[PDB]
Amino acid sequence: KPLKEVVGAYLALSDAQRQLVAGEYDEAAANCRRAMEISHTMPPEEAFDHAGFDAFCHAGLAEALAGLRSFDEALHSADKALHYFNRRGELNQDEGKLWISAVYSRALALDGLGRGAEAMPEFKKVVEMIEERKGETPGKERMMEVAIDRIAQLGA
Repeated sequence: KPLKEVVGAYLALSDAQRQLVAGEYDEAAANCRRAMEISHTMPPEEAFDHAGFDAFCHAGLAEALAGLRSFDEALHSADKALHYFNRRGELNQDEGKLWISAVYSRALALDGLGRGAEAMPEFKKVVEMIEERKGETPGKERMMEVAIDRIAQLGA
C-alpha cells in the first residue's frame, strides 16, 4: 500500500516532465494533477517530502498551462510553486531549474492576462536568476530571448 503510492506519484510526475519537453501540454497537466492526487492519498506517518513534491508538480503544471495559453490557471499554479521556492528553495541545486521555470511561467501568465507592468520585473528576474545560477540551465536561451523581446515590446 504505502510504496505503491510513492512510486505511482513519482512515475506520474516523470511522465509529465517528458510530456512537457514533447509539447504534449494537455497530457502533462493531467499527469501533474494526477501525481498530486496520488501523493495526498498517503497516510501522514509515511516519510515523504509533500511540500517539495507539490512544488515540483505545480511548476510543471504552470508550464503546461502556460503552453495551452490557460493563463489564469497557470498563474495560480506558479504562485503555489513560488510560495515554496521563496521559503525553502535552493537555486544551485537541480531544484533551481524548476524555480526558474515557475518564475518564467508567472511572467508569461501575467503577460498573457494583459498585466504587463507586473510581467516586466518577472522577466528581468528570470534573466537575473539564470546569471546567478552556477550550473547548466536547459532552455535558458529560449527563456532569455522571450524575456528580452517582451521587456522591449511592453516598454514600447
